[PDB]
Amino acid sequence: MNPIIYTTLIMTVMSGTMLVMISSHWLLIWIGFEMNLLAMIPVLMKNFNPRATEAATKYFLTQATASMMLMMAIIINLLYSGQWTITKMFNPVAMTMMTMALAMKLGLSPFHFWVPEVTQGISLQAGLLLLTWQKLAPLSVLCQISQSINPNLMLTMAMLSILIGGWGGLNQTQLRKIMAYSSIAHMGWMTAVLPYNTTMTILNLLIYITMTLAMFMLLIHSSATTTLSLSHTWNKMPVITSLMMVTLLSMGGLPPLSGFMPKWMIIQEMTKNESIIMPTLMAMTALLNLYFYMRLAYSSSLTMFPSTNNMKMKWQFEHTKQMKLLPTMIVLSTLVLPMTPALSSLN
Amino acid sequence: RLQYGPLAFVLGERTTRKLTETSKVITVDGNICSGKGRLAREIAEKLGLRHFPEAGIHYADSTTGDGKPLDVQLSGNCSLEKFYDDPKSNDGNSYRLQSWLYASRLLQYADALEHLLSTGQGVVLERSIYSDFVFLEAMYRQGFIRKQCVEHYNEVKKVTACEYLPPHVVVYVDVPVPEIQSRIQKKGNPHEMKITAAYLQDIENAYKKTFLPEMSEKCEVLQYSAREAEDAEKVVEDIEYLKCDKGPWPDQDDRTFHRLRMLVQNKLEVLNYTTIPVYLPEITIGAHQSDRVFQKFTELPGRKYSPGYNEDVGDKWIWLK
Amino acid sequence: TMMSGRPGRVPLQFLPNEARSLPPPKLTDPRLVYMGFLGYCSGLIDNAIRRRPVVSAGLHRQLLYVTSFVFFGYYLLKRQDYMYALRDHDMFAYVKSHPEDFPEKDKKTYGEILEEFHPVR
Amino acid sequence: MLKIIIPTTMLLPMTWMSKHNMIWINATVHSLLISLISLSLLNQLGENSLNFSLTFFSDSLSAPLLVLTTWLLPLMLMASQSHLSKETTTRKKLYITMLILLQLFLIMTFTATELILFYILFEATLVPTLIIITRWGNQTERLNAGLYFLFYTLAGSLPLLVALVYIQNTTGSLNFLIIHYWSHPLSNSWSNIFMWLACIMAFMVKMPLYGLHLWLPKAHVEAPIAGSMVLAAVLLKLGGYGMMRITTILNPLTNYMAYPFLMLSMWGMIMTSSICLRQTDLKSLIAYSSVSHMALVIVAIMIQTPWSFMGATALMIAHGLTSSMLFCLANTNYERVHSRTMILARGLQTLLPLMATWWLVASLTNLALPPSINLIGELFIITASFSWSNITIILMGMNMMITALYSLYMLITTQRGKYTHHINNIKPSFTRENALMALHILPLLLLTLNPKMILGPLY
Amino acid sequence: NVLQIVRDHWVHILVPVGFVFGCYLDRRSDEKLTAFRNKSLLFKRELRPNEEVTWK
Amino acid sequence: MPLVYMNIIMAFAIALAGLLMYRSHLMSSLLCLEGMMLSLFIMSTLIILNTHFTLANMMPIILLVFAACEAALGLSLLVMVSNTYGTDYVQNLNLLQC
Amino acid sequence: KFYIREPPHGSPDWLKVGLTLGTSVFLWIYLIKQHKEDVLEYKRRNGLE
Ligand SMILES: CCCCCCCCCCCCCCCCCC(=O)OC[C@H](COP(=O)([O-])OCC(O)COP(=O)([O-])OC[C@@H](COC(=O)CCCCCCCCCCCCCCCCC)OC(=O)CCCCCCCCCCCCCCCCC)OC(=O)CCCCCCCCCCCCCCCCC
Ligand SMILES: CCCCCCCCCCCCCCCCC[C@@H](O)O[C@H](CO[C@H](O)CCCCCCCCCCCCCCC)COP(=O)(O)OCC[N+](C)(C)C
Ligand SMILES: CCCCCCCCCCCCCCCCCC(=O)OC[C@H](COP(=O)(O)OCCN)OC(=O)CCCCCCCCCCCCCCCCC
Ligand SMILES: Nc1ncnc2c1ncn2[C@@H]1O[C@H](COP(=O)(O)OP(=O)(O)O)[C@@H](O)[C@H]1O
Repeated sequence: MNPIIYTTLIMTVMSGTMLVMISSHWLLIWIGFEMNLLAMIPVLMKNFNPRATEAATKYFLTQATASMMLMMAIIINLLYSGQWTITKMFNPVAMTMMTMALAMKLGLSPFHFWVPEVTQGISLQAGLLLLTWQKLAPLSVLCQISQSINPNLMLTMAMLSILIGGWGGLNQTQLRKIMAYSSIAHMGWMTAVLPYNTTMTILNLLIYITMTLAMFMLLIHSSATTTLSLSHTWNKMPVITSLMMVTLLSMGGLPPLSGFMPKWMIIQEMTKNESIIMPTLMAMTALLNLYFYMRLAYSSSLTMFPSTNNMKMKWQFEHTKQMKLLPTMIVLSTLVLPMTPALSSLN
Repeated sequence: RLQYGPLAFVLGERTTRKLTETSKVITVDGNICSGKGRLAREIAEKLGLRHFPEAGIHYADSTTGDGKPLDVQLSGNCSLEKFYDDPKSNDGNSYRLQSWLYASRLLQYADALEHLLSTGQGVVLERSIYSDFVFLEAMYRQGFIRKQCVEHYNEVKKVTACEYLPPHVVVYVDVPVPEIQSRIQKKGNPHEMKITAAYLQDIENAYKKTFLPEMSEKCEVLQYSAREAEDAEKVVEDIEYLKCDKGPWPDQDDRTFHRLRMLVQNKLEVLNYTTIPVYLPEITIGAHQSDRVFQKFTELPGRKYSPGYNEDVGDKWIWLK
Repeated sequence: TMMSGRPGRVPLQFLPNEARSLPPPKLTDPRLVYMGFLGYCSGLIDNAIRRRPVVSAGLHRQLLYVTSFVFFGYYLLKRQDYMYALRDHDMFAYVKSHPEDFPEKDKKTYGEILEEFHPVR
Repeated sequence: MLKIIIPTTMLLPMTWMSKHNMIWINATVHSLLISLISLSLLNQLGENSLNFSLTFFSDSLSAPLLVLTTWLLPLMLMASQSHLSKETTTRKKLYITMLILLQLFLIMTFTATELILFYILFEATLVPTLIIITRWGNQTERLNAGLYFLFYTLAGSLPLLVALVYIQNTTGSLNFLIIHYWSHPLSNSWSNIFMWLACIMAFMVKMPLYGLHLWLPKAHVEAPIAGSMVLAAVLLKLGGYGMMRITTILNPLTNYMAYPFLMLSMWGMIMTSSICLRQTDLKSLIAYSSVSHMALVIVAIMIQTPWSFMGATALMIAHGLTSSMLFCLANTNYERVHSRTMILARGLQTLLPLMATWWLVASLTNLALPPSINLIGELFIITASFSWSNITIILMGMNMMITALYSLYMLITTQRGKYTHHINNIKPSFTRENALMALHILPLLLLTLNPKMILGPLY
Repeated sequence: NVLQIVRDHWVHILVPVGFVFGCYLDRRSDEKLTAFRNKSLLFKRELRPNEEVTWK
Repeated sequence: MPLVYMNIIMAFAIALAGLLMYRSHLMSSLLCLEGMMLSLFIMSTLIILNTHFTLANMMPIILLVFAACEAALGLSLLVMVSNTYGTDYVQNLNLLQC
Repeated sequence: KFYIREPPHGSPDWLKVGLTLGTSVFLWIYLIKQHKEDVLEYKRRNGLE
């Protein structure tokens, strides 16, 4: 792929997402979704191999089905109201269709399998862009249409996402599948808080995006896609492993790190609405995510795995490409708990 | 620009524009103690190409830091002399040496490709990663290494060498084994005097039966005897009058050259799969020894920081760099 | 969304004109000092990742890190203070304009209030 | 409190900027200076607490714990410099940094005036401890020990976070002064039962309660010496401090909800003493003794009388000092013979006399020997339990008998008898080890001399 | 020489200056809580001729 | 609502159920995906023509445009899969697991 | 000379160094001016000084 073509495809993905986030018309929002998917497929297929082709095929099928359901919901809403503006939807059936379509686009359970499948299939840069941006857009649509969300359906899908992400991440050994299940669990948390505070949804989105960017860029720096490949990083550049360890501790929600702020604020907000069982279950279930984060931390930094002999040549050579904003993402993902009241600025 | 990358590519730097149709990759091959080195020297100097001597141990030492070789405990952890003295060691010296030499040849091939794609000048290598496997088969058929070692070699070679361009010219110097042994005896080095005749025969069999048939399909192959290789004028004349348009180099484009140059200029991405988590007893190093040797390497003079930031080797202006 | 759609809200405005009447954060604000600390930590991590001397190398780069963090932190603190002041303004206005919903209650002393006593034995 | 907090955050850069051979010296000297500075918190008032600012306050309960933490840091530094001789400079500095961060978090925890900030800090204490255990433990089981410790603590504490945010929503504040002055009775309802359960269970897991204590032998046995010292001396006291703080708003539900916990504490005190009688590992014996003592502290807090709280505070301070000293002695023995088996090394009285004296004094303080503050606290708890009921005296007497039995069993096994013949690398005791023992033991005797400093606000 | 001693032993002032700064910040925090100074019913009194505040 | 809207919505539901139930071929599921957009086009134009929403008459054409863009994307992915495996069977898309 | 090949960071990139220092100085002076103007506007609006 030509660099000009790649940058124009990235620009087109961002253009689709921005069209979704600036449009006041359902047709224009659907157009933005379609443009985003159309420019996103080749990004997945950039490094051509059967795994990448299969991941792109599964992603295309899922997103096409979601777009069909979304346009059906738009049409049904138009039939009963004659309105194209994105507001509270006027038909419960259309609202259910839209909720299911946006949940499928996000990867909320039980629409999650494509997330680990595609994330394993595609490279690290593709997975980073996929997770971050393709969560960025449908959450914007949901925040706009939150006041008509069915709380029962939204919270059911959110709790399912949390449980399934925890269990899948428990089982996986592949780093990309681990990141995908982490994404599923975090999306569950965000959509669980969504029907109450879109501000808390946005706060969790920002913190999750920062932590995910830091983790993916650390993986790209170490060029490790498996647990054992990451187990050799301590013998080449031990600083990256320590930074990954503190980022993993933050992503598990351990105080006083940045990952505790979204969980804390969401639990507080849901408690304000007389919800106790759901916050307690969500808090207890995240211990699975913390467990497999800790298991990954044991293999990479807290213990020394055996290495090989060509690692001496690797010692002799130095990393060339410089990650952009990696130190900033590492600092923002661990040390911004004292800056919590800025969510009012986020309001 | 100021460094090759996508920005330079979109600015307009093109490898096809840089090339001058004399940019060829020539690899000279032969059995142990042949005239291949002198032939490569003569070919490189007559055609004006850059000569790359055979990538033995400490080649990476020569290309990094100061050119002086490092300690064997820190660079290679293997000994050709020990391989000659005790080929069937119980410490995996044979396959450690073989894998390290393959990695060194991979690094040298990456360096040669980078030089050709950045300067347009041809390169004459004294051996390549495509000829390296003959010593692997020679070790395997003599019982020096194991089938697991051979399988690991094959996996690494696949995932690494599948990404590079084969040489334009493969020049093989054919010398009979009795002549090889006579030259070895004349040289008088004891370790290579301990080389057996079957080990030399296995290398020639691997060259004749696999390497030469494989290279013939890809591009031109030139074979010379001792007398023919001694007269390099006719060899250079033969090279200058080679007609071939069946190689992948004519099929290469500007985007393919951009991808290849981005790959070869990144030395850590070249050696990415040389260290895969396959735990052979020959090549695996324990945690404690790994930590100690890494500490020693970091304690080496100009190795603690990046090249521009080592004060103990006379680097100034660090606080503004 | 609580304060989204508030009357008179100009879209895409980080700081409106009505925020100018609030006290700006001091330059020695502890929150600003913490933002500068975050910038310094980012510079140290950058040196560590690039394998330069962590404390000595790249003084200009570390200074730029600290300065950028302080700049964005000052503006972020201004916006946060404006939003909290706006929240208090709206709350007080609603309380004043709904007296039947927020009635004053007669204050009784603990000499009149009867509280059950639970012995600890 | 900033006059104590800031010097720790300055210990950090001093550690990272000192030379390679001076880190231990600088850290020890300045830790001792910070402890001396923190000795000024003991001047407390008889009416109320020391309210420095809106964020931090000190009380007759917080002051001895803060002084104990600040005094415990340099001893941990001494032990760590004992067992980390061959480490690299960067990793030595990282270990010192973990200790400094733990001390800072503990100080802020003990002085936090709100329950949510207290929760944040007392949960932040987990990360340095987990790193220390799972990184500088000697054996394989350190990973499992860290997992058990972390997950026990977090599964206990998350419902506490939910309860705290709920209480803030209901009452308007989590400030301790406000919740003490504006406290209202807790009616007998399922919701109040489960709120009480959330808070008490978090702190019980921190204590630990019997039946929720396996993580304690796991972590204490497998942690390094400094980690073992901090785990027993201070980190076990966060649960008791929290229970003595939260129980303000949990009345009168504590009269009826405390029965299962009291029964568990008493019976498990007996059971853990009996377990101590039959331990083939010295560190495990010390850990189970800690479990029994903290079970007695739980009994005191649950019966919740002015005589019980004073005993609880005194016993917490005494147990911290004694358990730290016992762990240090066992660690010196381990550094001799590289094994934790109790019966491996014998005749250590004839091989090392002054260490035998230190063992004798530590064991005499471990059992309640008058007039030690250990006995003061235990006797106050026993008297309060006697006023509570008159069979608690039977249980306490059984526990005291078993405590003396296993303490003297450990002493006789390790020190008396004849030495192992084939162990010939037991070098004479170091001045550093002797100084560590002296600094462990002398403050305990001085506290015995002046006992009103560790009897808490109820004095 | 003398320069090396200062070059090595300059970290011994960090904790003392931190203690001094902590005392200063404690004074700063105390001076913000002076809204009931000489206003409590228990300790209210008339100022001496040569004093402005009861405490600082 | 008249029965024509019922029939069009039922057609959309049938086409959606067809896509969610693969048999062997990816091409058949692509055809099922194309039919859903045909039903959407018909429903949208029936609604717009009945309410005389004059400016909305351009929406179905944009719908068709993005429909055939999706069809093009599916065909490209299908040719890549067929080159990889020799058949357009969805059973061969099993390298990645959940 | 030590390295066999001239390091990329052998000499400071004076353009980048000057731009970095200039950006830091510009941001600091702009922040000071902005704070002064904010204080003045706050006082003017609230009728303090
Ligand atoms: C200072 C206290 C900080 C407290 C926390 C604050 C937040 C974080 C700090 C910001 C980041 C700092 C830099 C990080 C990288 C450091 C790399 C390094 O080697 O550093 C050594 C470096 C000197 O060595 P060098 O010659 O430059 O290079 C040697 C090589 O780097 C030698 O490298 P190597 O090749 O030997 O590398 C191997 C090593 C590599 O290991 C590292 O690089 C460790 C550090 C990176 C890990 C992550 C750091 C934290 C990032 C944020 C995460 C949250 C932090 C808070 C967490 C709380 C809960 C735990 O890996 C291992 O040893 C592996 C085994 C251990 C793994 C398990 C433990 C992981 C612990 C993770 C948490 C650590 C928290 C504290 C970190 C303190 C770092 C100084 O010293 C420092 O960087 C010291 C810190 C800066 C001091 C500035 C002093 C200025 C002048 C005095 C100012 C006085 C106050 C001002 C007011 C006015 C007074 C008058
Ligand atoms: C007249 C000539 C002068 C004009 C001056 C310019 C006027 C302002 C121009 C603003 C830039 C131009 C537009 C560029 C995009 C605008 C983005 C921003 O300005 O908009 C604001 C948005 O501001 C950002 O949200 C605040 C960024 C806060 C970043 C931190 C988040 C808090 C994290 C908590 C932890 C903090 C850790 C420390 C961080 C370093 C509000 O816009 P709004 O239309 O209403 O948003 C609608 C969506 N809502 C309602 C749901 C919010
Ligand atoms: C709004 C701007 C956002 C960032 C835009 C730029 C991103 C790409 C560039 C930064 C890449 C990572 C930083 C390290 C680079 C190391 C290489 C180097 O030598 O860089 C030199 C550079 C100074 O170069 P110079 O051109 O002078 O920069 C000023 C602008 N002309 O040195 C530096 O640039 C180092 C200092 C960078 C400043 C920290 C990063 C931005 C922080 C902004 C404050 C907000 C923090 C939170 C950010 C997320 C939320 C907004
Ligand atoms: N893959 C390999 N395994 C073992 N030994 C090798 C390998 N490659 C080269 N060598 C050794 O390196 C030396 C290369 O020099 P040689 O082929 O004899 O040419 P010359 O006689 O010109 O030096 C030989 O002694 C050979 O044994």
